[PDB]
Amino acid sequence: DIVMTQAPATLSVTPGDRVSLSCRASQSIADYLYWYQQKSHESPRLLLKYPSRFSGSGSGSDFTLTINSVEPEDVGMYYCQNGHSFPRTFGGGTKLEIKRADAAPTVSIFPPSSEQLAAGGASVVCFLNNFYPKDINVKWKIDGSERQNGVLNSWTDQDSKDSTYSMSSTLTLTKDEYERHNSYTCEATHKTSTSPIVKSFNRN
Amino acid sequence: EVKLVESGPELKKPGETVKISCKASGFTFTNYGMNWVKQAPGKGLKWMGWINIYTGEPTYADDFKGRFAFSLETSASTAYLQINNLKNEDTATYFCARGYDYEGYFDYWGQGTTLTVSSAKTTPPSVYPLAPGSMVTLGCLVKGYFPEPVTVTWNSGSLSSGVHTFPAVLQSDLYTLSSSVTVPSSTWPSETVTCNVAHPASSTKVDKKIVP
Amino acid sequence: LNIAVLLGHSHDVTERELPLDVNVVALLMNRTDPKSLITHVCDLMSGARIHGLVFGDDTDQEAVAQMLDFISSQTFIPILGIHGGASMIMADKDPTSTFFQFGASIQQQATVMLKIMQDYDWHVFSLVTTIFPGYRDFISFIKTTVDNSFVGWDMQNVITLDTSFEDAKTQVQLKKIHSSVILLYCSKDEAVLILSEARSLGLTGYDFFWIVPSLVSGNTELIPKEFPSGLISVSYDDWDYSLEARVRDGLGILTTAASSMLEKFSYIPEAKASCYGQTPLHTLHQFMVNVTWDGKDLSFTEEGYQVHPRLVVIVLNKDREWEKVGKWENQTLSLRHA
Amino acid sequence: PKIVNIGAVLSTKKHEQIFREAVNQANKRHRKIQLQATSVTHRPNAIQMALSVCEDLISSQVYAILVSHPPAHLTPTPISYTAGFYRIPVIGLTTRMSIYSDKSIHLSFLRTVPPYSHQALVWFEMMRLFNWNHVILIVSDDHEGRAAQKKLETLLEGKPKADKVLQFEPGTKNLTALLLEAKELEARVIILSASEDDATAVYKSAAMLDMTGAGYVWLVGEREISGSALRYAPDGIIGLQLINGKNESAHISDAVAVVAQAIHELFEMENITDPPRGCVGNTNIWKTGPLFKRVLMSSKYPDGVTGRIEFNEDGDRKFAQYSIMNLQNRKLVQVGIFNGSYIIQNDRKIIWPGGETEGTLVPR
Ligand SMILES: *[C@@H]1O[C@H](CO)[C@@H](O)[C@H](O)[C@H]1NC(C)=O
Ligand SMILES: *[C@@H]1O[C@H](CO)[C@@H](O)[C@H](O)[C@H]1NC(C)=O
Repeated sequence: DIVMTQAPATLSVTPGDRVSLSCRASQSIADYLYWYQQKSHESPRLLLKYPSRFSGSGSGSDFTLTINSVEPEDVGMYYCQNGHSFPRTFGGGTKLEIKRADAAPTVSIFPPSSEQLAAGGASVVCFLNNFYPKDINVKWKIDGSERQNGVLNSWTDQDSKDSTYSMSSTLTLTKDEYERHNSYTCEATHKTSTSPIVKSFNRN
Repeated sequence: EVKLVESGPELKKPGETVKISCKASGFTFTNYGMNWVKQAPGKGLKWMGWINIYTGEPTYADDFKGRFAFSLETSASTAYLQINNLKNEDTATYFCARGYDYEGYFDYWGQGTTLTVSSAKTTPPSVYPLAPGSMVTLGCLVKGYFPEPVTVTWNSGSLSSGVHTFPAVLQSDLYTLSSSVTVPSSTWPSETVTCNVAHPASSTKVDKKIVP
Repeated sequence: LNIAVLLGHSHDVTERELPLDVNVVALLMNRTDPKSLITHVCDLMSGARIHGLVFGDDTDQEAVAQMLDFISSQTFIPILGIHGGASMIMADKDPTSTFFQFGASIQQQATVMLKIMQDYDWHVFSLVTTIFPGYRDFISFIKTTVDNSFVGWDMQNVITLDTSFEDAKTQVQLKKIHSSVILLYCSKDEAVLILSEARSLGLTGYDFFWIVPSLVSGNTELIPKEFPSGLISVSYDDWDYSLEARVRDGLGILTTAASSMLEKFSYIPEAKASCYGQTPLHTLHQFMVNVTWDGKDLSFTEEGYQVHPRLVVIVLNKDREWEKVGKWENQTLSLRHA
Repeated sequence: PKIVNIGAVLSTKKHEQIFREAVNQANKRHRKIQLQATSVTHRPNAIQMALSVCEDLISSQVYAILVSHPPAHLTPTPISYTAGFYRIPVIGLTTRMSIYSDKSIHLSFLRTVPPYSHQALVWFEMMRLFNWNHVILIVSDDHEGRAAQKKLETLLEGKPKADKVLQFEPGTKNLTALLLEAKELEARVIILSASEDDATAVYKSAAMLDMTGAGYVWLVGEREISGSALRYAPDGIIGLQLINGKNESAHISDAVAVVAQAIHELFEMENITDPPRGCVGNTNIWKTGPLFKRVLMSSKYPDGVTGRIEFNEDGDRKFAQYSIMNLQNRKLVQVGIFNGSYIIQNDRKIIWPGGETEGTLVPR
């Protein structure tokens, strides 16, 4: 068939700059080339027929979508679709990220709830919210001993309004093992940290 | 005005059949075409085919021929997507998109239907509130449920600014996610912060309150 | 058998009024656009299987009657323009259509305007028209009647304005007027710009007599601020003709045409299936062309308008209200001095 | 740079691509305006077509709408009514029926092609070329027949008294009495204005009274030498063929050029409102609707792919060019063209009905 290949998979633009995303087709498809925007946890939205800051150019086999003044709400995935012949195919997608001012994370640790205990469970949750850039190292230390087993990490996509990232790491223990130790810490290394941001609690 | 509302998420064992509805509104049915697009979790957009609505003539793609049937009602303004002999590769989100003209661009999409073809058992979630011990931040732990998805809101949807629901992690046919809400110290604990958790597969709903 | 009635906001909504059993459908709507008109008639056709429509309107949009004529030829539904833009006469009814209006042709209106001038002995008058559709029929009927009659009129050469928005051009053409009585033919939107320009030139005072057809007056409830005091108009928007009475005449025309079609044919044409997705052998066209109801001739011409419409001469007083000052409707004569 | 959308209702998707290309070339030509192309193909039924004008075209705030035909002509009517509701100009590209010249029903309608009735302009010029002063006009009793009659008698009255008119009901195959009346009036030059089916019936009854041969001159338009009518047309008949009349793309790129030139000449003025955004809830007309229509009709675009483009007082195309076709031995032969204002001879010889042969005149 016909394969749609998009030239840069990822881009980091400063708010206000002009970014151009490319979309090259294997065969010529004249102007039957559509552009869709998919923000996180949303359905695709048609952008260009063939907004008011999105513009379209190109024809034949190479096209380009340009954003004259990039806005923070422009974060997401951008697909180009071939609509010239069956079967219709999409491109590999382009993830658009926006540069921002460095922001330190807000760290908060939560001990296992009484309800999860008094049932058979021990789960410690640590939230690291609203930071930039997204690169963060998170360590779990129990009584000053680093713990890597039984940890689960989840990350949020870049915020449309805040333009920051958020992370949650949860330490899962057995209720028997959670009673065998006293100090639980949640340390983080970030670009905005001269010292590692540490949040801890004692079960006392 | 113009809207496309699809049916809810489904859970089926391998080898069954499911029917996804796409209810159109605000425009003249039989003036457009209905496209069906498949999207695997974090695995791009793939076209399944389309169906003319004036003439109910479907057009299936090569990869989606045999087990996929396009249908419609035209009186209820509903387009259907039926999938027989369900395999593990069918677990994805299925969108319906309106075809401008017919065969034109897809100018209106539905919210999507999440289909999960797994042999595991349905499991209601266990909701645990996270309370600590200028700005206060509260948590909510939704653990051990199957399958996705799970919709979690705060204080009956009123609390919107400051919500952070994180993606679920799976561990032996059981998902677990957590959600954080940051409210000024002027509100909590003087006021109530309720965590709402709904799991359509179990048809259950719990509301655990965060208490010091 | 099944008839629908669509109106505008005012006192409304109390539903109903021979061999046929009449189930009247009464709905109100504030939107009268091409999509809203088509949707309501089609939704009404798809549920209720209606055999005729009585439509009344509260706007100045003459194009409402254009859409109802189109809908009537596409659904084979007889539609009766009762009030508002639905009843404004502009385009001839489509021959295959069954859309008729409670309106008067331009020739019938100019007949009233000339009788007014003959009574008040206004043998000297000027003609001011634009290039708006109908102005050539207007000039012809007035030139031929004046030349064929013996009243011995004096008529200035017709003053024609090609573009409104003319600025100086309107001012140059309006200066050619040298008569006390002026017959103005143009649209209601064109009259605002012309009469506002004529007022600056001192031509709208009670020194002059401006007579305009119903195209300029339009809906008697919407009076622009540019219309001068003492404006004479011949319109078929009778205030005394009630909406309740108008819809009764609409129902009376359809039910009479239904039973008459139930006497010549043994069936009533079933309503069309749907507007979307994919012809009648007999229609009520020949049965509602001539119909009498309560001693009132409600016959229609092949062009679409009424044969005996209720013309009324109205004046615009200083209180910015139209005052019914005359009536033509009785025994082919204008009775003024009300 | 504000966007100005131009609507279109075309025959095929291939023509929509040509429409988008013409608007793209119009944007290259360079107030800065960005013209955008919005179009659909024709819908199945007229109702859905009207709804598609509201939902797909007016909802995009179109300043004008170009209309051609569907594939396999009164189809522009649903577009004319719906867009004319708001006084949005509608530019017809294909239709030649004369009912669209009546502004009482199609007020906001224009045309890049002339109606069939304007063929009388060429009939008038050939009467001046050959100094013909007594013609017999045979027209059908319909909208198209009366319009051809009225346009011809207007040009003659600019000097009745030179032509006799005979009308016949359409669908009648028994023109024997009508044609015998033409014979009794000492008919020499006959001008026929009818449909293909009606002109066929006239020719068959004309051969009955030996009026298809010597002693007669037949002057007709395009429908009367098209399809079935051509099979029964008498040898030596002279008809017309509108140059580029059926080339949709040529009229797509010409109408775009005229609209683009008129959009910029419109925005040089003040107090300009945007077209309606959709149909629902909008009942008043487009405020600057009538003005834009006057700007279009006043436009003069001489560099047009179909010649000079000016518009009638009714919106019909002026300065259209025709081919003067003369049937010779069952084959249509071009014996000259009407280039919009005059007749050009072109080096062939006319074969009159019979044996007499002569050129496209200009001499004693
Ligand atoms: C229209 O003109 C083009 C050339 O510009 C030609 O290819 C096409 O065949 C023409 N179509 C007709 C119907 O004459
Ligand atoms: C038509 O031909 C005449 C020759 O008599 C010429 O003067 C005129 O410019 C021509 N017009 C066009 C549009 O070719």
